[PDB]
Amino acid sequence: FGFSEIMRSTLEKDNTVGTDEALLDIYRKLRPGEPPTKESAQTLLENL
Amino acid sequence: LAAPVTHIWYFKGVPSRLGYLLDLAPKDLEKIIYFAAYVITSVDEEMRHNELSTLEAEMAVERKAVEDQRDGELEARAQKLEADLAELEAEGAKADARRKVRDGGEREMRQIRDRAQRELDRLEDIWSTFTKLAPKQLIVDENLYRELVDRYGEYFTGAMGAESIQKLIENFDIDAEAESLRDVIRNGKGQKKLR
Amino acid sequence: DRVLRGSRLGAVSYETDRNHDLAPRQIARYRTDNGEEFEVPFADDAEIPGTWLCRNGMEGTLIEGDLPEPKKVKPPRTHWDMLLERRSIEELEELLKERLELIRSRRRG
Amino acid sequence: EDESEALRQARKDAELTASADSVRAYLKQIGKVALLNAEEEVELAKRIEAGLYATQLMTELSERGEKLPAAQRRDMMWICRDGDRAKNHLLEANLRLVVSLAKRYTGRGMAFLDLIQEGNLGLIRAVEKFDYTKGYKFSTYATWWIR
Amino acid sequence: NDLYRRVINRNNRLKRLIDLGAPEIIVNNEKRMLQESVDALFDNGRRGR
Amino acid sequence: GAMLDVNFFDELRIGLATAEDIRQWSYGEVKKPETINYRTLKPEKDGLF
Repeated sequence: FGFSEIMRSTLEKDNTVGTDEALLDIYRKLRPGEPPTKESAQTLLENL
Repeated sequence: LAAPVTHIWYFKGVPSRLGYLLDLAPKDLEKIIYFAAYVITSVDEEMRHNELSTLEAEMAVERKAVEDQRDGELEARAQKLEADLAELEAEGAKADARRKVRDGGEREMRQIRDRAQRELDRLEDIWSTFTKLAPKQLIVDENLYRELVDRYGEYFTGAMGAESIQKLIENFDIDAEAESLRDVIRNGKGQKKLR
Repeated sequence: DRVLRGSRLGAVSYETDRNHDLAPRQIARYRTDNGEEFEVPFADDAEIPGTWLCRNGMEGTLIEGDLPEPKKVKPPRTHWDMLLERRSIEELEELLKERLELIRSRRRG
Repeated sequence: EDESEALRQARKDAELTASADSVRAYLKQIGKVALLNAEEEVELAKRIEAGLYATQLMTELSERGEKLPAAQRRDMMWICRDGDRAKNHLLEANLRLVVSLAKRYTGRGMAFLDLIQEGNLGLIRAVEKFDYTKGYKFSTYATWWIR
Repeated sequence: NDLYRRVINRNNRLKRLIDLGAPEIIVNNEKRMLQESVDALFDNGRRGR
Repeated sequence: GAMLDVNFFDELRIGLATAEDIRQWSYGEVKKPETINYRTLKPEKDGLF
C-alpha cells in the first residue's frame, strides 16, 4: 500500500508492533473471557 | 424458595432502581446478584482501629520472616555461585562460556528477587485492601477474598448474591440518605447534582 | 386453520344455589410448629385427623393434645451406614490411629 | 517479550472479565482445579473414612460420656474438618468428568445445566459409595452413578 | 407450566443440595440457576438468551 | 380494600407486594412439578393443578 495516504497514516497511528501482540489484541477484542494461548490465538482467525 | 431472589423489574429496566437505592453501578450489581463478585455487607470500626496497630505489627513480623527466607535465598545463591567459581575457575575454556554459567546463576537470582517482589506486592495489596475496607465494595479475585477471609475472619462480613443485597437493604437508613441527597442538591453543582 | 373443539377435564353441574338449609359442620383448629393457627370446617359425622396439611405447606398438629405421635424411622441412607456396610470397626480404628499419628508427629516429635 | 508476559497480562485481563453466559461461567469456574491420580484418590478416600469414623465415634461418645483431653479433642476435630476438606477436593476434581459425560445428552428434553447438576448429585452419591480396597480407577466406578 | 416447572425443579434440587451438604461451586451454580429461572418467569428475554 | 369485585369502586391502588402479603393471598404451597396423571387424567396431589 505505497500509494495510500490513509493506509500509511494508519500504519503510523497503529500503536502496535509485533504480529503476536496484534494477534493477542484481536483475540482479546474478539473472544471475551477466555484465557489466551499462543496456538489457539494463532489458529483462531485461520479456523474462522 | 430456599434462597432469596431479586425481582427482575427493579434491577434491569433502565434506570435500575436497586442501583439508585443502594448507589451501585449496574455492572457492579449484576456481578453481585448473578454470582461473580463478592460484596462487603458490613465492617467493624473500633476493633479494626486497635487491631490496625496489632495487625500491622504482625504484618511487619510476617514480612520480616519473608525477608529472612529471602536473605536465605540470597546467601544460598551466593554459596552456589562461589561453588560455581570453585568448579569453573580452573577449567580451560572460552572466556564467556566460563562466565555464561555465572550469568545464568545471576539471572536465576534476578528471577528469585522478582518472585520475592511479586509476593511482597501480593502481601502489600492484601494489607491495602484491608486498610481501605468499606461496605458496598466489590471484591473480584475469589482467591484474594479467600485470603482476606482466612486471615481476617473477624472485623467484617461478606457475602455474594441476593442474600447480600437483602442485607444491604436492611442496613440502610432512608432518612439519613435523603438528608445527604438534599444537602448535595442544595449545595453542589453539575454532574453530582444531576446524579 | 381448523375448528378445534377442546374441553378441560371436568364437568359443570347446575343445580340451585341455596344457602338456608345446609349440612351441619363443626370447626377444628390446627396449630403448626410455627406458632400459627388454622381453622378447617369438617363434617359432623367425620373423624378429626391429628395432623393436617395447612396453608403454609407444613404439617400442623391438633391443638388439643390426645395422640401418641409415633417414633418413625431415620432415613437410613447416610454415609456412615454406607461405610459400615463395606468395612470393619477394627479397620476403621487402625486407620483412625494411623491418621492420628500424622497430626501427633506433625505438631510434635 | 511475548514469553508469557503479555500472555500473562491478557490472562489476568481475561480473568477479570464478565462472561455473561452461565454455562461459560460454570466451565471457567470448574477449570481452575487440577486433576488427580490413583494414589491421591486413595489417600483422599482414607482421610474421608477416618474423618467419618472420627465424627461417628465422637458423637456416640459425647452422647453419654464427657471427657477433656485437650490435645486429643483438638486433633479429633482436626480429623473431622479435614475429612470434609478431602471430600470437597475430590468432588471439585471430578466435576470435569461430570460435564464430559453430560455433554452427550443435550437437545432432547432438558437443558444443559440441569443435566450437569443432576450429574453432580450422581457424583456425590458415587463418592459416598466408593471403595478403595478393590483398587480401581475412580472414573470407571463413578460413570455408572453419573449415567 | 414449563416456566413454573423449571422454578419448582430447581428449587427442590437446591433444597436437596443444601440439606445434603455440597461444596460452594455446586451450591452457587444452583442458586444462580434458580435466579435465572425466576427472572425468565417474570420477564423472558430481558437478561441474556 | 374489598376484593369481591362488586360494583362499588372509588379507587384502584397499586403497591409493592411483600412476602407476608403473598403467603396471605395464597391457599397452599405447590411443591411438586406435576400437572396431570398420564393415565387417568386427574390433577395430581400438591402439583401445579
